[PDB]
Amino acid sequence: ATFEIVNRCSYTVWAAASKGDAALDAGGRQLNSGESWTINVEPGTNGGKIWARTDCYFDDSGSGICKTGDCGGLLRCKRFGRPPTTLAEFSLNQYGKDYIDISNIKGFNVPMDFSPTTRGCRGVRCAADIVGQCPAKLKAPGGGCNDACTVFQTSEYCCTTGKCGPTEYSRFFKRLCPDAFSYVLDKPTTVTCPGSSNYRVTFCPTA
Repeated sequence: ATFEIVNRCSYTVWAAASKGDAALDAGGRQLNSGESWTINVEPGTNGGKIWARTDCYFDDSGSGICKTGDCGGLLRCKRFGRPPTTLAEFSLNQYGKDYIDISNIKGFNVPMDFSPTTRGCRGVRCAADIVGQCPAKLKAPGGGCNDACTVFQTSEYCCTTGKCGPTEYSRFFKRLCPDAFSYVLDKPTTVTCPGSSNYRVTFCPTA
């Protein structure tokens, strides 16, 4: 499958793509404002994620640090990033279908649109000003708006037992972005696409 990752933000982002235990394609790249990066993701990929990292510094060897979404200090991510990170999530060719969603379960850093570039399904978007409106207790100093599980580490926010409900914090993310997961047991906003669809992830879709 092809994914085109486009940075429409006015600031540089460092895109990342991983399936948790391995990089997807190169795993990461710098995207200046307006740049597009096309990656190939193997069919059958389950649990892939794409996210943006902000305020990164990397040396010539690809080692450094980002203020949001850092994946163990590497430019080329092999593992998932440190919250807060708005997430584009996907599982491809699962019994003839692709499944995509946007999630705020690990917080929010950059607005995003995740849409197919082929026929058969709709896209999803979370482009509200979540960082600007972020509740005081969830604001991350490095930037972004953390989820409540990352901040408080309780069974209720993290849904550790598998029986949690919505919270004042999850309702904040849900009110601003109804089409993104706001907590682990949220009513699914997953979109089913034909198997082998192609996609575009756009950061800052409303410019």
